[PDB]
Amino acid sequence: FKVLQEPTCVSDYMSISTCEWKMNGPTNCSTELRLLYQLVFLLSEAHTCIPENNGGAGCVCHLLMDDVVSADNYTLDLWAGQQLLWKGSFKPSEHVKPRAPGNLTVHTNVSDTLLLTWSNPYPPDNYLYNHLTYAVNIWSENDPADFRIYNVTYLEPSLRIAASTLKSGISYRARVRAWAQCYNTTWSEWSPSTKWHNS
Amino acid sequence: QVQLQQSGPGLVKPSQTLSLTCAISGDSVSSNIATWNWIRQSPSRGLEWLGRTYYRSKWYNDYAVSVRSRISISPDTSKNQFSLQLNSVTPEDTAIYYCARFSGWLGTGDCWGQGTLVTVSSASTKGPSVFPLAPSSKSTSGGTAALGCLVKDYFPEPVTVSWNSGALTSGVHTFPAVLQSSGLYSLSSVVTVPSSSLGTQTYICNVNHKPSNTKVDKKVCSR
Amino acid sequence: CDITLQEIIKTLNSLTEQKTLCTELTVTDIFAASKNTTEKETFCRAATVLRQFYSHHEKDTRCLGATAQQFHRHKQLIRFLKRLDRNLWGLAGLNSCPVKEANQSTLENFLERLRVIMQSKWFKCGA
Amino acid sequence: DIQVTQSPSSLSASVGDRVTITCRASQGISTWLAWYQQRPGKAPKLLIYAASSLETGVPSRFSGSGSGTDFTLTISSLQPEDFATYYCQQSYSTPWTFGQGTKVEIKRTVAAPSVFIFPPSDSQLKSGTASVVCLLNNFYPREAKVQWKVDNALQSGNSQESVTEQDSKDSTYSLSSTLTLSKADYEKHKVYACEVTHQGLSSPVTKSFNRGE
Amino acid sequence: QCFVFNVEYMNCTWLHYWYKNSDNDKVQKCSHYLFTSGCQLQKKEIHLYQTFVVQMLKLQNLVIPWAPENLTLHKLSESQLELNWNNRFLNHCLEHLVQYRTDWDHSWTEQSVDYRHKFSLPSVDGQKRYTFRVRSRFNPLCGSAQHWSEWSHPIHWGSN
Ligand SMILES: *[C@@H]1O[C@H](CO[C@@H]2O[C@@H](C)[C@@H](O)[C@@H](O)[C@@H]2O)[C@@H](O)[C@H](O)[C@H]1NC(C)=O
Ligand SMILES: *[C@@H]1O[C@H](CO)[C@@H](O)[C@H](O)[C@H]1NC(C)=O
Ligand SMILES: *[C@@H]1O[C@H](CO)[C@@H](O)[C@H](O)[C@H]1NC(C)=O
Ligand SMILES: *[C@@H]1O[C@H](CO)[C@@H](O)[C@H](O)[C@H]1NC(C)=O
Ligand SMILES: *[C@@H]1O[C@H](CO)[C@@H](O)[C@H](O)[C@H]1NC(C)=O
Ligand SMILES: *[C@@H]1O[C@H](CO)[C@@H](O)[C@H](O)[C@H]1NC(C)=O
Repeated sequence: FKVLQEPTCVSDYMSISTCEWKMNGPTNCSTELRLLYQLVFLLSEAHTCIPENNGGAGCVCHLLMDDVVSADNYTLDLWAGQQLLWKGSFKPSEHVKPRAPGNLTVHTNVSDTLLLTWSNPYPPDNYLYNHLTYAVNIWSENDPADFRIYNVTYLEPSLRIAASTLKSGISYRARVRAWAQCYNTTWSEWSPSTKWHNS
Repeated sequence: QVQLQQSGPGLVKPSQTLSLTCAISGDSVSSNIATWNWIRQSPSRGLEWLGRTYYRSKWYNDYAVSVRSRISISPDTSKNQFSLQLNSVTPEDTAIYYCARFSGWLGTGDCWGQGTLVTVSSASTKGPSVFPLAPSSKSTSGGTAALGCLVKDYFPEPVTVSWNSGALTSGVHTFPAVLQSSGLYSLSSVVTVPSSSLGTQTYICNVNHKPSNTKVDKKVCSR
Repeated sequence: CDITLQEIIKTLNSLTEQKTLCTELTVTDIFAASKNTTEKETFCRAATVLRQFYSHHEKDTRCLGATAQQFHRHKQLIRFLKRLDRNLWGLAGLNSCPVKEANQSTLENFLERLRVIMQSKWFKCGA
Repeated sequence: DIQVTQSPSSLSASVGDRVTITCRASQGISTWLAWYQQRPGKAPKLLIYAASSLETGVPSRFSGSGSGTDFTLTISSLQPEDFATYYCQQSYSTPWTFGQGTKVEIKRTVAAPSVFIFPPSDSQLKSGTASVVCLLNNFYPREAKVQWKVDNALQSGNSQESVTEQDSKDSTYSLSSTLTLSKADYEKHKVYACEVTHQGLSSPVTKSFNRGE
Repeated sequence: QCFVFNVEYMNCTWLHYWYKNSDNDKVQKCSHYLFTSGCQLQKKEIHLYQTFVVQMLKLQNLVIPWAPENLTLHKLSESQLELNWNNRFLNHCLEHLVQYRTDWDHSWTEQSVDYRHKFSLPSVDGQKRYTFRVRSRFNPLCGSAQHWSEWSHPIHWGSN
């Protein structure tokens, strides 16, 4: 057994981190490997993760974080049986991947505009609450060439598009992803889509 | 910023195939927010839209009815290009061809290519002849002297005339080509300069005829 | 500056607003007896004082509530106190910082005084 | 197919005037209309999209209005560089259809043409051909009259003229009538003359040269 | 009823003051009375994050800055439209509130903006007249003030 590429991890900055790594040869991740992780701190407890196969020689491990702050630093130990293969560190605040928004709904209140609203994926108790800027993606079901990405740079999770920039009689679909500039995060996965057919 | 470079102008024999390419800089041909189009322009046609290719979750193609039976537009994601092909061309297909980046959702050309003039003719290519123009004998009106070059007898269009490797732009006048009786084209490119720099400042006209790979650089001395 | 300094302030703004039953208990006021110590020594000591509190009063049955919301507040307070401990500890970088003899102060006034210091540090931490 | 008809074909207006170009669509296209500018020798440039929105870097004196089938492009305080041909285009559905164009010509004060004349170079004469070139420079309006005098004799059907597009800075023109003769016909004469008749000239100006001077 | 204004001076309405538990614990004099309406202090007589007693109060929860100035507008993209402004106090201490509407709107719609972010409209109707105005608040990383500043001078965009 040998480590091909080094384990890289991402965090949602709330509860779950995820780590991926490729192996030398094909391996049964659940049978051969164990991943120990623990928060470097006075009061902390060690945790063990069972890897899942993602491919032939690619293992993935879901990590459990009760609470994450920016200073938190975790020690990762990759074990094959009783012989260490790889050791490393992981600061979740430096590898954040936010949770996707949801509760995406279409409001036809105003006749001059079309209101889109979604739910901020984090509770107000989370540090990422007032740092999430979103990006709404709208596309036409009839004209695939109509594929727009609006950038929402204010704190509220809503979007008002001019009703004149939409065409009458065709149905559009929308989805929204989120990112936090303050923490230099990657993008969240696209939310599930909503559909509407305006006339 | 986006920049579009097209292939060179040239000749195409009738009923043969016209092929042009467009090199994209500062954007991706596989961008899902844009569409990549070809437009041609000519007096008998106006500004005529030919077609487009664009990528969303797979490649899409759309053509105009006037050329759909002869046209093919293809993307090149290794060289970041896309090309146009028209077969069974007639002289009516003689025009200036542009590639352009249209915005996907509002169908409008943000960025255009410089344009390529394709001529459909049975005739064959002929390079030009570059003759100087005497500055001062019956000229030099006031304090400004006027000289130039005479690009004569070439085919087909166009010719790119520049002065001092493109450093001289003020007072330059490149005249439209004239279709002579022999069938060849000919144009002139004059430029007004201060008369006090005739003996000092050297003046070169940089004639370039791409359809024949001709690049002349005639010097114009006072005579 | 740091994002950590903002997480600290964002937690203190939520703490000084929502106070509970055992917030009236006393701790060591390291600010009243700060004999001109460095900035990292104050962080390291502020974390130890908070650490000694939620370790002593997490399972303290007197600090629990009768109603469910009163139980939520106590668990919410201890949760926020743990976030300050770990952020103040890593920001300081000091392994050990002996907390010398100092007078007492209720937990609310320890936090309010702490929030003032943090907001002041961020004020001067303007590029 | 959404068809589009633009009007007028051409128009001349002075610097500072308010120019208006119209565009009528075949069907209702809401506000999906774009306007382009094509300066001479250059590719079209987008000016207005979505009927009324200015593309970045386009001066604030360009206006677009209309919704439905009748649209309008408006240039307030026309400028010499605004000389170009303007096209509209429906952006509602493919195929994109463009207007026929509108040649916006600038109207300025009358200008006089500085007349020049060039003798055939010795390098051209080796090829057995002589092309004398008379040059009118920076005048207005475009209308002019050029007549060649080969030893006080008016020739005909032996020259070709080529007018430039209106200059985008001073709104003037330039013309070149090229007299081409064989090396024998040229050597059989000495003094050539070029006679210009422009409105900006009180009397016709004639620039001349003697062969071998 | 004291109020600090953009870290410049104070206005109290209806004496002597001292800094509680800190250096320079001497009672001063109101150098400039207000008519007796109240008192006013200079920029040197103001030490934020110091327990200010006259009635005791915290100073960083009583700051009211100036309205923003130099409001600009320019399209960040083909559909975007960014609004800019300038602030007098420290830009890393202010929480701005952007408010806009059209001439057909019967009520203002508003969106909040962080100090590190810049406001922008992702979609704009080109045949409508827009009007923007911004006010700021000294909150929440440098203080806990609840009062905003005055609305800046409005700016406009568009035709029709
Ligand atoms: C991993 O192995 C699972 C169980 O297989 C068992 O373990 C191996 C090492 C042998 O001892 C065998 O006799 C056992 O039954 C499988 O259920 C699972 O599909 C395997 N996954 C992969 C990716 O190989
Ligand atoms: C986490 O701690 C370990 C040892 O305590 C150290 O080697 C590593 O660099 C730390 N990680 C970061 C991101 O500082
Ligand atoms: C979804 O959002 C609307 C407003 O945008 C809100 O009223 C509603 O409660 C939300 N639903 C859920 C399940 O959060
Ligand atoms: C949105 O932001 C991204 C960068 O985060 C940029 O590349 C893209 O062009 C923006 N889109 C619009 C419509 O402004
Ligand atoms: C943000 O993180 C990316 C990796 O996800 C890195 O490439 C980039 O340099 C970072 N930017 C800053 C400003 O730290
Ligand atoms: C403060 O008081 C003075 C005098 O009463 C007055 O001139 C000034 O306008 C006041 N400042 C503010 C911000 O109202």
